[PDB]
Amino acid sequence: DSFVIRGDEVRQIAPGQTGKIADYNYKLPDDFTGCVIAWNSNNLDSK
Amino acid sequence: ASVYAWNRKRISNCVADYSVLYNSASFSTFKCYGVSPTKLNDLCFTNVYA
Repeated sequence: DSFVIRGDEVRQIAPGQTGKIADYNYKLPDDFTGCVIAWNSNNLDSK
Repeated sequence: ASVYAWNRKRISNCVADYSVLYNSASFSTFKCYGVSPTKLNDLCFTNVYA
């Protein structure tokens, strides 16, 4: 799964984590198996 | 108030929507103990001290 998010909101991307993106538009399973990889892309994706 | 002499407000006789706090981007942390912040609207108390 590939997307851009605000750097503060990366916390929401887990099993058991809580917040508006975890509630609405990117819920992971409560028993998710796998890896979350995130990095700053300001030089690529800001304007 | 200054942390040597911190100020305690009693909250009583009222309704609080804790989502108005917890949904805000303004807070650098919101760590909770004995309760989870998502549950606080479903639950109630004798008093709250801030």
